[PDB]
Amino acid sequence: FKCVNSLKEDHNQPLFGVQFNWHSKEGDPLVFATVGSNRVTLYECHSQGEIRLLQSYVDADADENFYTCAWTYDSNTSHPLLAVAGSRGIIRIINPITMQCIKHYVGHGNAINELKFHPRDPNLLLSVSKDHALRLWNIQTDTLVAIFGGVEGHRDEVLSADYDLLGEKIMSCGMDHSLKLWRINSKRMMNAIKESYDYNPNKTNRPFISQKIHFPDFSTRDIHRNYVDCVRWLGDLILSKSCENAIVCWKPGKMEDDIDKIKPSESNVTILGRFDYSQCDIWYMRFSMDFWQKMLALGNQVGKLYVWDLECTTLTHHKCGAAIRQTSFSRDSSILIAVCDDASIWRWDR
Ligand SMILES: CS(=O)(=O)c1ccc(-c2cnc(NCc3cccc4c3CCO4)n3cnnc23)cc1
Repeated sequence: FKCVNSLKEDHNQPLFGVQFNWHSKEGDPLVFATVGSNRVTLYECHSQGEIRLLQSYVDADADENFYTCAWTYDSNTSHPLLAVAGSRGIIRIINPITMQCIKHYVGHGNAINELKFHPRDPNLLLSVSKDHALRLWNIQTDTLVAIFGGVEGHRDEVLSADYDLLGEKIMSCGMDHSLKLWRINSKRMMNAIKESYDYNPNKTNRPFISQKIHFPDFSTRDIHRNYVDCVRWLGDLILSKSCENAIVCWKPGKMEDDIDKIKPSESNVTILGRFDYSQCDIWYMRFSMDFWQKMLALGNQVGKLYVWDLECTTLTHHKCGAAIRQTSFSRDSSILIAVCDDASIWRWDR
């Protein structure tokens, strides 16, 4: 990778999220979203390293802080949609063409730390909150499918979550140091999803009744010793990090144990590998994989970008000194975008 461009956003506030749109066809505009302060900004990637500003959403609340964003598409028209959330704990669905707010979801009792769309169902949106729970929403019928948390759920703020390849299971992590598994391919969850598609408040006077899931399908506190702020599936394996200068590759149970055979009482974990680095000992720093899960990227607190080939390389620029909070690869992995604490955006091309 070579650094081809850089720009600064006028708000001069930290940028906490960056996401390229992976739902666009080949030869169509290369677009990414950045989130920081009360703003959501769209950019187009052109030839010769040109970054063109498309649109900006400025929230009506000046005190709102966006912490996360996720792309989806309307199942009926295949048109892109963008979900954003932060400190207010309100989910907002944006139309990227008009950059106007379509609908909004209220429910979480505190800030939203991450949003993730289901890999097979574009209508299924997952949120992770400071209130200690995870929520599953159906954005087509505007229903809360389930709440993941309670008695045997997270005991402190949830910082990250990820669906597996097919969206049969979720792995969540947080300030309680634990990594918790939640199966969504159970009869209870499959039926709750099916029923959320049959709901309409116009044909009934009774509300939709969400599943209150109190118990996870696996739980460990043996991987990290501080806040677990990023988690991602890599096949049946897990990649997770704390603020202890390492990304750990692990799996529940023993070496030969199948993930779908793991019982909720499983006391063992297997460490498979460790991705070691420096100067990334602060809270709230994400790692990211490309679409094909062939590349891994992580920014550090002094502006350096680490890139590993999963099949280390350091990327540095003398004008890049601020913490890189998140990174995003373009669908084809030809471009890598980095966002910083000083409101700066950095473009690296292969
Ligand atoms: C520069 S400063 O003023 O000291 C500062 C720094 C960080 C935050 C902050 C950021 N992000 C989140 N949540 C999303 C999140 C969660 C896990 C990993 C992760 C992210 C975003 C990147 O990596 N926050 C929740 N409460 N505070 C925050 C606020 C102020």
